[PDB]
Amino acid sequence: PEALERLAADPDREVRAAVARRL
Amino acid sequence: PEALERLAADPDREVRAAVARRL
Amino acid sequence: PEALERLAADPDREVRAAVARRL
Amino acid sequence: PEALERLAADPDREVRAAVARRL
Amino acid sequence: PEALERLAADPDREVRAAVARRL
Amino acid sequence: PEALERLAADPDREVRAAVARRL
Amino acid sequence: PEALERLAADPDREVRAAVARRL
Amino acid sequence: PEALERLAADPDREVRAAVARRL
Amino acid sequence: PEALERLAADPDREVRAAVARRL
Amino acid sequence: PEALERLAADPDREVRAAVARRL
Amino acid sequence: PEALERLAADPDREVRAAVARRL
Amino acid sequence: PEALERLAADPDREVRAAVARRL
Amino acid sequence: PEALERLAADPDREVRAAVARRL
Amino acid sequence: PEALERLAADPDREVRAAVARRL
Amino acid sequence: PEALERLAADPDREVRAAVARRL
Amino acid sequence: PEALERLAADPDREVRAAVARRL
Amino acid sequence: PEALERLAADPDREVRAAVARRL
Amino acid sequence: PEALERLAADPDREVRAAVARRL
Amino acid sequence: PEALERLAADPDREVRAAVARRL
Amino acid sequence: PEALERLAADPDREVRAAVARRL
Amino acid sequence: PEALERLAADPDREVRAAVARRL
Amino acid sequence: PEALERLAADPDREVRAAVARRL
Amino acid sequence: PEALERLAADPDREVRAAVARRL
Amino acid sequence: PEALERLAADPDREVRAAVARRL
Amino acid sequence: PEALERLAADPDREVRAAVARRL
Amino acid sequence: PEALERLAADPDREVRAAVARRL
Amino acid sequence: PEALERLAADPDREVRAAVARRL
Amino acid sequence: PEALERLAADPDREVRAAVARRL
Amino acid sequence: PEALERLAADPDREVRAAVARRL
Amino acid sequence: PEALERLAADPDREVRAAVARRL
Amino acid sequence: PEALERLAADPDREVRAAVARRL
Amino acid sequence: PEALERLAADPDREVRAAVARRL
Amino acid sequence: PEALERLAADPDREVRAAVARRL
Amino acid sequence: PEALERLAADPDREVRAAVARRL
Amino acid sequence: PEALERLAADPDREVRAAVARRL
Amino acid sequence: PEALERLAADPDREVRAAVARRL
Amino acid sequence: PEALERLAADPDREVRAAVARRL
Amino acid sequence: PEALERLAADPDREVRAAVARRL
Amino acid sequence: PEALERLAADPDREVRAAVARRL
Amino acid sequence: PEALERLAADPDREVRAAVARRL
Amino acid sequence: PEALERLAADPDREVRAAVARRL
Amino acid sequence: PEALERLAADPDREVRAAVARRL
Amino acid sequence: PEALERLAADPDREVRAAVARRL
Amino acid sequence: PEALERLAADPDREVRAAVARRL
Amino acid sequence: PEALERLAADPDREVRAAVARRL
Amino acid sequence: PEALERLAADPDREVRAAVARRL
Amino acid sequence: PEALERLAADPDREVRAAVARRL
Amino acid sequence: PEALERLAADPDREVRAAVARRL
Amino acid sequence: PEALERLAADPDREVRAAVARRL
Amino acid sequence: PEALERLAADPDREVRAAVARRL
Amino acid sequence: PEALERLAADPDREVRAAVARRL
Amino acid sequence: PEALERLAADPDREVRAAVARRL
Repeated sequence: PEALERLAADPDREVRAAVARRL
Repeated sequence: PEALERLAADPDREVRAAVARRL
Repeated sequence: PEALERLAADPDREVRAAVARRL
Repeated sequence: PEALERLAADPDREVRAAVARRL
Repeated sequence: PEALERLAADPDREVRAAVARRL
Repeated sequence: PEALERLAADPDREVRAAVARRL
Repeated sequence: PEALERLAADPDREVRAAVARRL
Repeated sequence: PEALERLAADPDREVRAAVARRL
Repeated sequence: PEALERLAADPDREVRAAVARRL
Repeated sequence: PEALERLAADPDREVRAAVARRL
Repeated sequence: PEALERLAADPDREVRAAVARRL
Repeated sequence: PEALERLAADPDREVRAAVARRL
Repeated sequence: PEALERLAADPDREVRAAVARRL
Repeated sequence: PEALERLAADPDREVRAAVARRL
Repeated sequence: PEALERLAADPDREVRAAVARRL
Repeated sequence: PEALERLAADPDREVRAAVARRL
Repeated sequence: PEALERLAADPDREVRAAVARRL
Repeated sequence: PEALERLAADPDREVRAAVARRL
Repeated sequence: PEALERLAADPDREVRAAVARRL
Repeated sequence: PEALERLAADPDREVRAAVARRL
Repeated sequence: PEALERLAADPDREVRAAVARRL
Repeated sequence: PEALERLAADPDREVRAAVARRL
Repeated sequence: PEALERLAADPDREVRAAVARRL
Repeated sequence: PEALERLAADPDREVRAAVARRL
Repeated sequence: PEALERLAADPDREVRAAVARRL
Repeated sequence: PEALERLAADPDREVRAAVARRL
Repeated sequence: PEALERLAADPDREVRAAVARRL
Repeated sequence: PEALERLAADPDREVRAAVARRL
Repeated sequence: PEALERLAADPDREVRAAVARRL
Repeated sequence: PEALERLAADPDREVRAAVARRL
Repeated sequence: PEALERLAADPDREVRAAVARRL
Repeated sequence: PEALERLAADPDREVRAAVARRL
Repeated sequence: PEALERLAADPDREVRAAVARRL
Repeated sequence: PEALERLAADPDREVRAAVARRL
Repeated sequence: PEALERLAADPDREVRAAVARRL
Repeated sequence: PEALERLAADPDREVRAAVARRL
Repeated sequence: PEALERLAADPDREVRAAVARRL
Repeated sequence: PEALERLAADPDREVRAAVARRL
Repeated sequence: PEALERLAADPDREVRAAVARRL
Repeated sequence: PEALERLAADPDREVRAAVARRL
Repeated sequence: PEALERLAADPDREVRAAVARRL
Repeated sequence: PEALERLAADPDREVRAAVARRL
Repeated sequence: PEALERLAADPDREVRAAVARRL
Repeated sequence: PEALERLAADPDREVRAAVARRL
Repeated sequence: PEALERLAADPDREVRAAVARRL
Repeated sequence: PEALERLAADPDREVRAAVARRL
Repeated sequence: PEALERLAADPDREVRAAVARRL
Repeated sequence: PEALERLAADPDREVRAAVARRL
Repeated sequence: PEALERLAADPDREVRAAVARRL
Repeated sequence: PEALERLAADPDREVRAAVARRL
Repeated sequence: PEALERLAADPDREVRAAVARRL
Repeated sequence: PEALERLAADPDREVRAAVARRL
């Protein structure tokens, strides 16, 4: 979905690190 | 379901990290 | 069932992390 | 059975974490 | 059997965690 | 047999944890 | 045999844990 | 998508490290 | 044979644990 | 893509270390 | 042969553990 | 052959453990 | 590519260590 | 390639240690 | 190659230790 | 090769310790 | 080979400790 | 071999400790 | 062998501790 | 064997502690 | 065996602590 | 066994702490 | 068992801390 | 059980800290 | 449960610090 | 929940430090 | 959430240090 | 986000040190 | 980013030390 | 980058010490 | 690079000590 | 390289001590 | 190399102490 | 080597203390 | 070797103390 | 060996203290 | 051995203190 | 053993203090 | 044992302080 | 036990201070 | 227990200071 | 509990200082 | 709680100093 | 909170010194 | 914040010394 | 910031000494 | 920066002493 | 830099003493 | 460098004492 | 170097005392 | 070296006292 | 060495006092 992009700008480190793990 | 999106804005780190593990 | 949603708002970290592991 | 729901409100962390592992 | 339910209210953590692993 | 139930009330943690692994 | 029951009341942890692994 | 490139210039270390793990 | 029973009363932990693995 | 080469001259250590892990 | 019984009373742990693995 | 019996009284642990693995 | 050789003369330790891990 | 030999005379410790890990 | 022998007489400890790890 | 024997009489501790790890 | 026995009488602690690790 | 017994009476602590680790 | 029993009465602490680790 | 019982009354702390680790 | 009970009344702390670790 | 309960009222701290570790 | 509750009102700190570790 | 809540109002620091570790 | 919120307003530092560790 | 925000304005240092550890 | 930014201007040192640990 | 740059000019030492830890 | 270079000329010691830790 | 060389001639001790830690 | 040799003749103690740590 | 030998005759204590740490 | 022997007769204490640490 | 014996009769305390640390 | 016994009668305190540390 | 007993009657304090540390 | 009991009646303080450390 | 009780009535302070450290 | 209670009424300060350290 | 309460009314300072350290 | 409150009104300074250390 | 507030108005310095250490 | 603010206006130095240590 | 600023203008030295320790 | 600059011109020595400790 | 330079010309000794501690 | 050189010619002793501590 | 040499001929004692501390 | 030798003939006591501290 | 021997015949007390501290 | 013996017959007190400190 | 015995009959007080400090 689009929720990933809301996890793209989450101000947390580990969130965006797992995001980039799953793109 | 939609509950994932309620776990999208959970104020916790590890919650949203496992969220981004499962999108 | 619906019990998952009661585990959606459990105030614990690791609970909601395993929740997001299983949605 | 219904015993899972009694393990839904068990005040322990690891109990409810394995609960959410098995819903 | 019913012994599982006696392991449902065992006051130990790891007991009830393996209980919820096997319901 | 019935020996499992004598391992149900064994005062040890890991014993009853493997018990609940095998019910 | 009956030797398992003598391993049922062995005062050791890991013995009775493997006992409950094999009942 | 293009979101990876927005994770290319994320000012965080671990983000870009997982980025380079997944290019 | 009967040697298993001599390994039943071996004063070692890991011996009797593998014994109970094989009864 | 070419984004890897922009991660080639990223001024960070761990970035370029994972870069050289994936060339 | 009978050499197994000489490995039954070997004073080592891991020896007798593999012995009880093979009786 | 008989060489196994010379590996029966080898003063090493892992030797006699693999011996008892193969009798 | 040739980018590896630009990572050959990167002035960092861990970069060149992972370089020599992958030649 | 020949770049390994340029990593043979790199004045760093950890570089040449990973070099000797990969010859 | 022969470069290993040039890493045989490298005056560093950890270099020659990884050398002897790989002969 | 024979280089191991030149690492047998290397005056360093950790060198000869890894030597005896690999004989 | 016989080099192990020359590492048997090496005057160092850690050398002979790894020797006894590998006999 | 018999070299273990020469490591049985080595006057060092850590030597004989690894000896008793490997008998 | 019997050398373990000579390590049973070794006047050192760590020796007999590893002895009791391996009986 | 019976040597464990001679390590049962060894006047040392760490000896009997590893004894009770292995019974 | 019964030696555990003789380690039950050993006047040492760490002995009885490892005893209660293994019951 | 019942020896655990005699370790329940042992007047030592670390004993009862390991007791509660194993119940 | 019920012994845990007798360890619930043990007047010691570390006892009740390990109690709450295992509930 | 309910004993956790009696450990909720235990006047000790470390008790309630491990309580909040396990909720 | 709700007991966490009673540990939210516990007047102790380390209690609320472990609370915020587990939310 | 919202309790985290009540731990956002807790006047303690270590509380808010663990808060920022978990956001 | 936005609470991180309220922890961005918290007048404490260790708060903002853990903030910059998690951005 | 951009909040890191507001932590770039925070007048504190440890803040900017953790900033440079995470860039 | 370029913010690292603004942390290159930060007049503080520990800032530039962590900078050189991450280049 | 080249910023390391500007940290090569930084007049501080600890800066250049961490520089030589990372070359 | 060659910058290490400029850190070889840096007039500081701790600089050259970390230099000799990394050669 | 040969720079180690120039650190062999550096007139400083701690330099040559780290030199002998790395030979 | 032979440089260790030149560090064997270095007139400094700490030099020869680290020498004997590495032989 | 034999250099250890020249460090056996070094007239310094700390030298011979590290010697006896490494025999 | 036998050098330990020459360190047994070294007239220094700290020498013989490290000797008794290593027997 | 027997050298420990010669360190049993060494007239020094710290010698016999380390002796009793290692029995 | 019995040497501990000769260190039981050693007229020194620190000797008997380390004795009671090791019983 | 019983030697602890002879260290129970040793007229020294530090002896009985280490005794009560080990009971 | 009961010896702790004889160390309960030992007229010394440090004895009873270590007693209360171990109850 | 109850001995702690007899150490509650011990007229000494340091006794009751260690008592309150262990409650 | 309640003994802490009797240590709350102990007329000593250091007692109540350790009390407030443990609440 | 509420006892902390009774330690809030204790007329002693060090009491209230440790109080403010634990709030 | 609010008790910190009552420790904000405590007329003592060390109280308010530990207050400002914990804000 | 804002209480720090009331500790900014506290007329005491050590208060404001710990304030500037925590900003 | 800006309060540091108000602690920059505080007329006290130790205040500004801790200020320059934290810039 | 630039405030350090205003602490560079502060007419106090200890201020500028801590300044030169942090440059 | 260059401010260190302005602290090089500061007419104070302790300033230049800390300067030479940090060069 | 070269500023150390200007601190080599500073006419002060403590300056040159810290200089020789850092060479 | 050679500056140490110019600090070798500095006519001051404490200078040459710190010189001999660092050779 | 040889400069130590020129500090061997320095006519000062404290110089030669630090010399004998470092030989 | 032999310089210690020239410090053995140095006519100064404190020299020979530090000599006997280092033998 | 034997030089200690020449420091045994040195006619100075403090010499022989440090001698008896090191025997």
